[PDB]
Amino acid sequence: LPVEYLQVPSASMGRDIKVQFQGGGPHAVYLLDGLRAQDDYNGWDINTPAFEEYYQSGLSVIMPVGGQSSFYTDWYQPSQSNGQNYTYKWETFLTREMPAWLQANKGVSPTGNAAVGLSMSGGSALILAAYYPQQFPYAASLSGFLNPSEGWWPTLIGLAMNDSGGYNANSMWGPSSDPAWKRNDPMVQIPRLVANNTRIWVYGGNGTPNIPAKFLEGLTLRTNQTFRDTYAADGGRNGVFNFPPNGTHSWPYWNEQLVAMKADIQHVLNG
Repeated sequence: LPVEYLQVPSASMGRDIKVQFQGGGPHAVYLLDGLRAQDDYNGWDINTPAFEEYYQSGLSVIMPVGGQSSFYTDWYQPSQSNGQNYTYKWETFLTREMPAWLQANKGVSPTGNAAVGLSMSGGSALILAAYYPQQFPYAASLSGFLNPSEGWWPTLIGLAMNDSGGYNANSMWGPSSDPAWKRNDPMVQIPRLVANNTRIWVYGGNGTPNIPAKFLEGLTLRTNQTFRDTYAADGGRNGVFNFPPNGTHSWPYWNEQLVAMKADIQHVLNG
């Protein structure tokens, strides 16, 4: 398999970002990582056969490497405690710096692509489509945080980020009253997704991959149901909602969904 590892300079983050890449078409699937993203390889390549599954699909595959607990967003400041000596600017990287580099050097189109995320980056994918519809007419969220600004979620996200590399949610989007929380909330941005006619693919699993597991499961179930209902209520007509009883929040089932959506992405992006 013709998989490459690239070093893509980020002016905004003052460092080179590693990117795993497989070509095969002008349009690409951006495969975003989970909460515990490592600096050597993207979680999709560590845990799944994603590259082989999309080989000769007519689509390129882009796996950015790094950004533990980053939510693939532009942060207010360096994270307080874990000694981060720069500010995460991953929205700037994914929407400006990386597509410019791939276009200039490889001919990958900056427009007409898919953003696919899981866990932490499920919401990221929807937000990227909400604000950059020309770049991402297609977005998939697999076990994402669909309402991060509401209820228990700012606290739970803060706890998760701290457990994953000691990152500080306050440095990212401020206190939960800060406008950045609603700005980056897929539920709140459903009207953008509808206006843009974004093709969205939303998966939620069940079960358990402190606070009792059943309580957390109840929160996840309710928020997922609210997102689906609100999308329909707001005029949404271009979504796929997959909530199978036996689905889990795990790489094997996230891969099952990535395979299931391949025909969907091919038809939407390549006709």
